[PDB]
Amino acid sequence: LRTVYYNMPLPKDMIDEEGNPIMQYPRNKINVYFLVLIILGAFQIFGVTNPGLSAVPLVVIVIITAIKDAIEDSRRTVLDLEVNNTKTHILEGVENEDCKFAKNYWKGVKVGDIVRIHNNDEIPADIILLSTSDTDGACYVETKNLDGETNLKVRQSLKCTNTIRTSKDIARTKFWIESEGPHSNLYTYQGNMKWRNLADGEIRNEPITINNVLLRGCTLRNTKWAMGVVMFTGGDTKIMLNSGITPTKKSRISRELNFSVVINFVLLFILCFVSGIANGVYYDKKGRSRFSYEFGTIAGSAATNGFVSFWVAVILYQSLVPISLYISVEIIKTAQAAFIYGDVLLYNAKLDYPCTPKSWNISDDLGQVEYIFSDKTGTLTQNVMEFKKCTINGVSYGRAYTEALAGLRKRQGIDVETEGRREKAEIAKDRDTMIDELRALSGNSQFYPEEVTFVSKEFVRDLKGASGEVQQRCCEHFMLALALCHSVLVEANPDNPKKLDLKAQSPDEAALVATARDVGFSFVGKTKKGLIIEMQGIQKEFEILNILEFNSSRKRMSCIVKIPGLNPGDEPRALLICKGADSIIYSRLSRQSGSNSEAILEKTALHLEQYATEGLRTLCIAQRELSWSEYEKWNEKYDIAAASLANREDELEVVADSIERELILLGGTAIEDRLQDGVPDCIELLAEAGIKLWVLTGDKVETAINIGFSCNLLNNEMELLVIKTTGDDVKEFGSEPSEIVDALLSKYLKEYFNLTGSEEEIFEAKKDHEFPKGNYAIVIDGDALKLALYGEDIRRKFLLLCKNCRAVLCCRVSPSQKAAVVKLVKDSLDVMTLAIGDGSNDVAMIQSADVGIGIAGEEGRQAVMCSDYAIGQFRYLARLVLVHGRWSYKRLAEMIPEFFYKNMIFALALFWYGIYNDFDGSYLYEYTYMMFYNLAFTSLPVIFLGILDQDVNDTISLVVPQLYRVGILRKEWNQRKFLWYMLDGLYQSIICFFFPYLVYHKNMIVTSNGLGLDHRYFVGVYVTTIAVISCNTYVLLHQYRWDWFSGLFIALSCLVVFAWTGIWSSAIASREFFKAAARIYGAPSFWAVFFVAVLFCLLPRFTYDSFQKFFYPTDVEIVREMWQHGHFDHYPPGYDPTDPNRPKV
Amino acid sequence: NRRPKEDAFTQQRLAAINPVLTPRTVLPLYLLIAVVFVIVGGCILAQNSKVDEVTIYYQDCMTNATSSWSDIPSEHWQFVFHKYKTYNTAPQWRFVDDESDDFTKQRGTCQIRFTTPSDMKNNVYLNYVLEKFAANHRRYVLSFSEDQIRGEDASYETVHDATGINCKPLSKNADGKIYYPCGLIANSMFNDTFPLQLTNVGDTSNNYSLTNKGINWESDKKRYKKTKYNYTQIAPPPYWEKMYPDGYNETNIPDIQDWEEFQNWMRPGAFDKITKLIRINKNDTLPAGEYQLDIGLHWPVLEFNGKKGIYLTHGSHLGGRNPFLGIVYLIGGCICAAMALILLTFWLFGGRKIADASSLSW
Ligand SMILES: *[C@@H]1O[C@H](CO)[C@@H](O[C@@H]2O[C@H](CO)[C@@H](O[C@@H]3O[C@H](CO)[C@@H](O)[C@H](O)[C@@H]3O)[C@H](O)[C@H]2NC(C)=O)[C@H](O)[C@H]1NC(C)=O
Ligand SMILES: Nc1ncnc2c1ncn2[C@@H]1O[C@H](COP(=O)(O)OP(=O)(O)CP(=O)(O)O)[C@@H](O)[C@H]1O
Ligand SMILES: *[C@@H]1O[C@H](CO)[C@@H](O[C@@H]2O[C@H](CO)[C@@H](O)[C@H](O)[C@H]2NC(C)=O)[C@H](O)[C@H]1NC(C)=O
Ligand SMILES: *[C@@H]1O[C@H](CO[C@@H]2O[C@H](CO)[C@@H](O)[C@H](O)[C@H]2NC(C)=O)[C@@H](O)[C@H](O)[C@H]1NC(C)=O
Ligand SMILES: [Mg+2]
Repeated sequence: LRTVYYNMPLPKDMIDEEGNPIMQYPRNKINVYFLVLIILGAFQIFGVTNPGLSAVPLVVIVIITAIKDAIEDSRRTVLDLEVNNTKTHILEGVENEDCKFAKNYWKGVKVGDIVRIHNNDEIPADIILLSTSDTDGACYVETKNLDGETNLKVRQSLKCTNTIRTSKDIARTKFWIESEGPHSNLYTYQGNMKWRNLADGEIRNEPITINNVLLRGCTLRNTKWAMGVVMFTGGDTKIMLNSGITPTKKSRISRELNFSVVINFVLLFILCFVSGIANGVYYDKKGRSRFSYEFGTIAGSAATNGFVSFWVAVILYQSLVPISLYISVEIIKTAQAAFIYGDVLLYNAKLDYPCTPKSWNISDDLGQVEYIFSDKTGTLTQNVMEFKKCTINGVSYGRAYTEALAGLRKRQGIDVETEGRREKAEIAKDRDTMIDELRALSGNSQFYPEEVTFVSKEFVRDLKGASGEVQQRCCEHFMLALALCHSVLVEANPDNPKKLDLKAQSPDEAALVATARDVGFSFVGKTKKGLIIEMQGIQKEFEILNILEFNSSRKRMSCIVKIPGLNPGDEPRALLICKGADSIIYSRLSRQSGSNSEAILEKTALHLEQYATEGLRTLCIAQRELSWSEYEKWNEKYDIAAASLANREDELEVVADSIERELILLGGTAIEDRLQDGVPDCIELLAEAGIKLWVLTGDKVETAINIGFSCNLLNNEMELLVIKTTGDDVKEFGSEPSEIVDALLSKYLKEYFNLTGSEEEIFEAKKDHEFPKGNYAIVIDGDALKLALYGEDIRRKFLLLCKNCRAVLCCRVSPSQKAAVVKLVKDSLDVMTLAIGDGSNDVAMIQSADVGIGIAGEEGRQAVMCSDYAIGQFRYLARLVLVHGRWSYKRLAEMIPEFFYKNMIFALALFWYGIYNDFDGSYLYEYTYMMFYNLAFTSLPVIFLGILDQDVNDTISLVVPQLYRVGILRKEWNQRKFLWYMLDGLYQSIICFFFPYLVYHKNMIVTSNGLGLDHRYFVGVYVTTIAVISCNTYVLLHQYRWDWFSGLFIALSCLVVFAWTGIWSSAIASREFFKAAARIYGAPSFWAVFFVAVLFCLLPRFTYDSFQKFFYPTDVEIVREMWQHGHFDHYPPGYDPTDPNRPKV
Repeated sequence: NRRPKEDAFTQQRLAAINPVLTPRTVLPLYLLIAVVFVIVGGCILAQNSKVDEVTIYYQDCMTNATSSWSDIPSEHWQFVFHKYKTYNTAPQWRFVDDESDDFTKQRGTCQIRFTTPSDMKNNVYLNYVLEKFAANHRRYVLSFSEDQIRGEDASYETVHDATGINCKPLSKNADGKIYYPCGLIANSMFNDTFPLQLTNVGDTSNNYSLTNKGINWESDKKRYKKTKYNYTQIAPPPYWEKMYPDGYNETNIPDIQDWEEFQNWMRPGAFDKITKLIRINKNDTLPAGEYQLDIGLHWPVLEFNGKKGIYLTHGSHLGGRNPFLGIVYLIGGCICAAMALILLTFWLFGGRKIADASSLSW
């Protein structure tokens, strides 16, 4: 039960069943702050530490899990900061009787709290409108928070209740509204909104339809104000329960980051244990200075085996380093993903749209991709259709020369020869049509070979027919049924009232009716009961009553029509027209007619496979006359399915399946489908970089092969597997040689592929990230994909054959099989996948991958919301992956080992001083060199290496794509590289300590004037300064791209240790650290142990890099060698090969 | 328009130099650091070999000395003179007496007579060295009162329970009197009486005067101030109870703004060897001759086997005679010349051409 209330004070302190917060109602809050306060409270700012060793896992197990997942999920907190704190003046805290707006709190809005809308306000709750601020309720929305659709859809309220808009009728309602609960849907919501009038007190109705649907994600644009109550506020709705199932996609470096943090704490816990036991060994010696001049007891075990409450505070101070890590990588990942947004070369200027990241923290998953799962149309195809060829009554008529060049490879001398007299052919005859609404500018889709040869094949030879030219009556029945069966509507553009345009969801139906109104048969109107089509100008209305819908797991759509009374005294029978894929129409045909399996049906399939190797997307047209007696035997079967609750799942499909059982073939149809610009340059640029690209299409095998050549996916490699039969597995036990259809999948994958490659069943040497040497390619019929993913030990034969091949063309693949093959490669291998594609039928492929790219601008902006990046066309993927992904992988694979390095060069000399004060617990550093080291001293150059380091230029990343193959092989982030930076940080911590120690190891004066500076806090200026400079100039030597912006902020981080010492240790409040600027920096022994300890820190590693990039260089050193010698100087800046207008060079 | 801003920063086109470490760049970089640190290391050890010093330990003067002039055994004294590298005329002590009315653990003047065959040039510093005394423990270095260092009338509940640095074991005695220098640092000073003149025995009886002013930084007189207590609410710390045997009178309140031996002691040294300046003479030259300083023993170390000492030197610009800082420039110049010959013998017998050796083509 869902309720709403008014004329009730709605208390928060009511115990009885009269208010909201008892029944588990949603609250808008969609701990942490106390924990970070007491960590700073324990480390000696104010307060005391926690007693004993009662938190050595209890700090660690919360700090790698609870305040990792809170910092790494800061993307949605800023998205929550889109919900709250956009605040304006509202109508929340208003009594029942206060006629004036009051400034209040947005997340305090109540179920039934009426708020007047304004300009630029996100609608905070499920409001229900009754009156608009515009005439006729014309409300056109702008919905950046609901869906990717940044364009128009109609919001229309009922006409009679738009007049009531004054605010002097507030107290008229006293009841709750009848609605359905949240049931996890996005677009569909049919409710029932009844309320009551003012003047007398009578109730009236206002049924909400799809036009007046309102949601929390809605944002009502281009209206001024409206007055209506709200229903749902909080976290229980329909726009938020479709999501929330997702685990928000932590990246791969951000999931192996916890092995690095734990083995840091294990090194800390060894040091705070060896110290704590050698502290108690000191106290059990009974011959020390501690007895007389200190007032210590004659005992050991100071707290628990010596002073360990010191080393608790050392453990708890080093816990501020992982919190400093996740804040650092979430201002690098956020900044790397704001540079993807701000790139002008990822900008789609045709439809005004930059590359928008929907997930600001997976930018390094783009740099390790060896599987891209593509859809075919809409993404590798600009998805505007053009009707070319058709077959009627078996015989084909209709030609074209559009992209036969991808099939006519060698036998090509036909540059202009066919297209010359082709243009002469259509211009000489196609003026002689005789029908209304012939628009010859757009009418050149099917240029007339022959339909009637403009003489109509008159009826004077046979009034009764059946003696010749029955194709003339068959072709008119074809293009009628091609125009009649659709889902396209009629509108009128304001440019010309006579000329009418047609828009549809599926661009086939836009293209099928376009030629259908070129040769008679003008589809001009859509009646609420009928349908208006002028057959050769003669108007006659057809009433449709069942439109069988189309989703991509069905692969056909059907429609019914009632033939009006043409014979005297009889209501004639009905007719169904079904169009769809030929792989499902030939399976559903008649076996009792005269037009059965003979040459008249065999050459239709011969022509359509000839149309698909031509490159066109095929489709079949099929009908059956339904008898009027058996017509109303299945209409009432929709009363238990379509009129009931089950009108959206498989009970409606199986009751639609019973009518489509056998049909008769009417004809076929083929459609030109052009490619997007730069797709043959984008696939060719990704397949150089070692990425194994798949194409998960949904249409016929011979189409996607010919598209696969003209997009440069195939060179000469193909190896095909097909079911070549019509049976399935109905078995349960046995019968493996007797039954065929999975036996010839087992014998084809095993026994015919010991030839090229020699493999078997399971062995754990199965993870080899190399790009395969011998080029081969699987093309698979999809019905042979259901049989190769049905059981275990046959899905490992499909996966081990597709591991070893450069391209996979999965054809006739349902959208449930698209997502099943993505998560098969994803989990059973240790690989990282991308899934680019548009369309509402392509969202489970995107969500089941690691990165999901969504093509916008096309028919589907449903795949843009479930995506992570949202590029405009396809050709921006090679700029996204090879430039902004390959950079963003090597940036995060260098600042992570240089964050645990810079810890140990400083915070490990608190241990090396431990062996001289006998592990007792005097801090070497003065109280603010511990606060400001990892925060202000050395914290910025690892941020500007994560953000602004680039190994080569953005031109050279595309000219040499094979520099991406380092991240595919996982050679920049392994756990061996991490341990060498901790050994380099442990070497330079004995340099930064024992070089200031040996100036004081005879412990004389180290000053020019003899006055002496030998306090703990003055050795920790020798130690701190040569640690700050030697891990800020270690950053400068290990980055490429010495620009001016990073080198200036390394210089200002190298001189901020000299500047905070000059300010804090001249201030009077710094006790016993008082003129340490003018005492230490003015000492000539500071500036002589400075230049030789900064050397010895940088000396083993700059020599090793010199030995590494002379004799065993990387591929990114050798590219940087050639770039100084002018091999890349003729390429212009701002370069991309995936562009049709910029020249070659 | 929703087109992003092309300003050569969001396009990541900042001006850069892009360093490539080819062996025509870093091989002159290695022979440049080598010919700096070898030459600077020769100019430090030429300076740091001319520094002379005198170290005499005297912790075993009450027990292992006679009442006549006997030579110090060689385990205590060591002194280095650069003009006279072979010099073995040992200094001689003379314990004066157990003066018969004292605390009988260290008492009586320890007279020490040494010989200097050089000229300690202008600033002749006299330190004192202290070995195996732990002034860097945890509770020790955190026990004083900064408001009493700065000279305020802090209450009992201001020196006792302040956060961080409070004088926790030592804040009152029995009678409500706050110890005015409170904490383990001020309670446990060094209180031998060094002389204010090196007695020029033998030569001429023209003394060498040593002053105890300017012994610390002259910028320490801003956080060290004289106090304003009332001479009836304070009492000396319990190891100062042989210097103020009756208590504090109207006059004997220690001016710690001016008493600069105390200001040296209230910075606890960081390691287990302590050298603090206690005598100086910025005026004259210390000529060659046989001198005598006479230390009145008051501060005991032999109950923990510590050491007490004398450190008479003219300093340097890098401090005192510590030969580390000039050796390590020679090591940092020989390694940068070793690791330039390792990477030039390997490069000739070895080496690459500098284009198109990629694994991409392989
Ligand atoms: C200054 O020099 C004097 C010697 O002239 C050093 O002697 C310290 O004087 C205190 C006075 O209370 C003595 O402590 C004594 O302890 C034992 C056993 O508890 C007992 O004989 C007495 O009852 C008295 O409490 C002791 O002579 C000595 N303290 C020690 C050795 O710890 C004093 O250390 C020097 N002070 C400074 C600040 O340098
Ligand atoms: N509006 C429509 N009416 C009838 N048939 C259609 C149709 N749209 C597509 N079809 C046919 O249904 C078949 C399967 O539909 P599906 O939607 O899976 O193809 P598709 O267009 O999505 C290819 P892709 O997977 O690359 O997007 C296609 O071969 C197509 O010919
Ligand atoms: C207060 O105490 C100080 C020392 O604690 C006194 O100084 C000494 O006084 C004695 C006389 O009792 C004399 O020997 C000297 O004047 C001082 N001794 C030394 C060794 O110098 C001071 O006189 C006391 N003042 C009062 C008013 O009692
Ligand atoms: C300079 O030193 C001489 C040292 O001469 C001793 O003087 C004392 C009396 O002062 C006498 O008893 C000794 O016998 C002398 N000789 C020796 C070898 O000890 C002193 O006069 C003063 O310390 C200083 N003189 C002046 C004027 O400052
Ligand atoms: Mg699509």
